[PDB]
This record gives sequence, C-alpha cells and structure tokens, in this order.
Amino acid sequence: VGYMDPGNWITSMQGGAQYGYTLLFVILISSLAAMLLQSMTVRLGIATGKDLAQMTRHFLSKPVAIIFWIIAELAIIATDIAEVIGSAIALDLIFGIPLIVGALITVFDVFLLLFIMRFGFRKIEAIVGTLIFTVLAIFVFEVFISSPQLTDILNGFVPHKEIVTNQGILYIALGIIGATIMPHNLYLHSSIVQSRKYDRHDNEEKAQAIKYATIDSNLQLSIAFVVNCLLLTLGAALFFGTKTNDLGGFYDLYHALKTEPVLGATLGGVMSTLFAVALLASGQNSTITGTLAGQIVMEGFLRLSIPNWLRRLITRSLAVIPVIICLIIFKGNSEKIEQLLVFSQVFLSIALPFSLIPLQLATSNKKLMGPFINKTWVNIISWTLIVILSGLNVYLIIQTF
Amino acid sequence: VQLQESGGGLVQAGGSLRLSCAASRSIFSIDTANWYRQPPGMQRELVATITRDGNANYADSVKGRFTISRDRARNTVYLQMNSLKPEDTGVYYCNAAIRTTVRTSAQEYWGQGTQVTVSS
Repeated sequence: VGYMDPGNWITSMQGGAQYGYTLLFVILISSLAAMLLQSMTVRLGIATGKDLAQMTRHFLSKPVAIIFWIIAELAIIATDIAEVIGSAIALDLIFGIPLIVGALITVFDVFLLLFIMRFGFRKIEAIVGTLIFTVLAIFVFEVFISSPQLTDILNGFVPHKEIVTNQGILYIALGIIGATIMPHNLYLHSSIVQSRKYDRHDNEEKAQAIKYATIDSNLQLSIAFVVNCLLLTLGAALFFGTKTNDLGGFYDLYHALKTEPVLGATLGGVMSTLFAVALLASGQNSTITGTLAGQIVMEGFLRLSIPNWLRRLITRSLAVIPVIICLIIFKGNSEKIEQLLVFSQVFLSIALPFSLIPLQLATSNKKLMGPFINKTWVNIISWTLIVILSGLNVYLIIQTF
Repeated sequence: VQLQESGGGLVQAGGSLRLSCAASRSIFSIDTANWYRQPPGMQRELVATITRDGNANYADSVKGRFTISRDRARNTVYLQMNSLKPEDTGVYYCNAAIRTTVRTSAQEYWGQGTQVTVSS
C-alpha cells in the first residue's frame, strides 16, 4: 500500500525514463492532494457514524448507487490487475514461468499466503522489510553513481504546460495521480479509522483520534512521495536520453541492474534477483487491504455480505481475465502487459471523481459533520481538484477517441 | 561476448524443434534478430525476423509453421519449428543486434550455426 504497489513503480519509473524530471510536479501535487483527501475521509469516519460507502449509498437511490458500486468495484479490480501483472512478471524473471501461466498461478496465491502464514507474520515481514530496504539501497546507489543534476530535478518540480499538451505526459500523469490517490483507500480509511479509542459522542477524544490518524496518514504518504521521486529519478537516470527510447519497464530495470558496469556481473545479478523478489512481495501484500476495501464498498453500497476469501477469489478471477486476454492478443508481449499495468492506474484516475464528489458533499454538510467540518480552505482546494481532475479525464478520453 | 545457439538436432518429419539463441554473458537487450538457414547444396536463406517492437516475419516456405520470439527475461531469441519437412534440413544461423548496456550502441553479432536434420 503506497510505496509497495507496483503501479506507483511502473508509472513513476516510466515517467522518468520517458519524459525526464517533468512529471516530478505531478508526483508532488498528487502526494499533497492525497494527504488532504485522506485527511477528509478520516474526519468523515470519526465525525459521522460510518464510512464513505454507506454515506454515498444513503444519499443515492439503489440504481445510481449500483452504478457507483460498479465504478468502485472496477477500481479495486484495476488494482488487483496491477499486482497480478506484477506477480506474473516476477515469476517470469525468477523462475522462468511465462506470463500466461503465472497469471493463472495468481488465482491460488491465497493458498500460498496461508503457507506463508504458517511461517509467522513477523519473521517473513522482516525478511520482506530487509528486502525492500536493500532494493531501495540499490536504487539510491544507481541514482548516486549516475551523477544527477540537482538543479534539473528542482526544475522538474516546477510545473509546465506540456504536461497537458501531449497525450504521453498527460497519460503517465493520470497514471501517477491514480496510483498515488487510490479510490479504494478512501472507503478503506473511512472505516478502519473508526477502530481507534474514543467515545462516539465525546468530541475532543475524536479530535485527538483525527489528530493521530492525520499524522500517520501524512507520514506514510510522505514516504510514498519520497519513494516515487527516487523511482522517477531512477528511470530518468537509466533510460532517459537514450537513442533507443527504452520505455523503462520492470524488464528494462532488471537488465539494467543486471548489466550495470560498476555493479559487476554476479553482484548485479544478485541485485536484479532481489528486485524481482521485491516485485513479487509487492504483489503479495496489497491483497488483504484490497479485500477489506472491497468488503467496505460492497457492504456499503449493495448491503451484501460475503466472506473475504470468496470475494478475494472473485476479484482475482475477474482481474486475471483481462491480463490473459491481453497476453493472448499480443502473444505474451511484456511491453504490452506493462502498458495494461499503466492503464489500470489511469483507470483509477478515471474512477477518482465518483469517490471524491460524495466525500466533498458529506464533509461540507453541517448536520452530518457538526464541529468537525471542511474549513472553506479545504472546500476551495478540494473542489478545485475535483474540477481540474474531471476536466483532465474527460479531455484525455475525448482526445484519444 | 559470443552468440550461442542450441536446441537443434535430429527429428522425424512431422515433429518439432525449438532453437535457442542466447549470449555468452549478461546482455541488456537484443533489439533485432534474424534466423538464417542453409540446406546442403543451396544458398543461405533468411527464415525468421523479429524486430524491437515484437513484430515478426517469416519466409513463405516457413510461414505458418515457424515462429520466432523474444524471451525478454532471459534475452533469448527462440525459433519454434513445427511440422518439420525434410527440406528444412540444414545449418541454422542466428544473427542478432546485441546491446551490451543500456546506452551502448547496438552491435551486430553472428554465431556458429547448429545442425538440424529432419529424417525420412
């Protein structure tokens, strides 16, 4: 969740590898936006009785609520598609299992997650922790030895018009925003935030809970920002300014780490293998959070209750189908399945407004929210974000079609 | 860095083989690949061609039966030869444009051909 999701990796790394440091601003303005939007959901969770799905359902009739539920469920399926592609690529790099077979393997990683469960949570998550830290150390090493120009990075943080001019920078930009502001984290946070310690009617107990939840929500989002910048700089350092126009996917990073001159041959192979294991670990951890979010969305909109293993199997089954169809059409082209990997996050950008608007409506309401209320500052910046985001989505959809 | 071929050998008409074209050391990318062959007493004939974007083309004598492909995880160009005929017998060569690192210029490489014999 955040810096572990493969969508952030592919969008940031391809943004840097294809358009230099330009999209850095899109990483910042989105990472800030999330910090605000999450902070609203937190309040919506703690101030009002229950989470976002129940509120949106409460303000809508059953048909339109079913439509919203279709949009949200499709977003969850999109993230699942992202980590399905991630795990498939990892199994192709480590064990040589083709993508069409690995995608089929990703249906039973629940079983495999039980097998890991038998080995204890703390130990395996510590192994994955040292793995992620080691891989990040490799990336910091690559950026450090690339001799980057700091003034060009800080120049990259400055916005440019070209971000909306051509379809490429705008496409990767929508992918970055959709990957950093995941719509399912709003429904998830708006309910998991209500498990803290406070009396439902005593109010500074609540404001204390929102103080904490907001502080944490900004901490991990800060880390996700830093990691996203480190990855965009990684792809920009390895594949930008190249005569062959390497798009900068997971395979390009794999062979770039494996053929790095100073990094050696066997050592570089160790680095690349660790990166692949970190990609599989990236594809294994998002599933539980996706399952809880799907429970909140389904029980909130449709008021239907099914077990978490069942909806996990259903969401995974629906997620593998477009991956398999993509692999059959393009004959297992890795660059194409990575293009699908980006398109999933772009679809998250498409699905963002349907979750942002009811959040604004419920948060601005005086009766529902009471003392905790959207300061008109929040209403201004938030309505600005909804307007400009929906405008960018409609603009891209109309331009491409 | 040398281009190494494998997967050839002896097979009966109707069977299948799979040629493997790899490199001696770790490579970043094989941008373009061509599978040539030479039958006894005939000229060197271009059989398969795969490009950077993944598109491929085959000779009319081999189209529909042969399939060149790129394994990107291992940087290995494969030639899947199905429904083999006795005239497919010959020495198969692999020509490939290897890119040692990311920013190195793409270089041309050939390789010692492998023997393919379709008997009876």
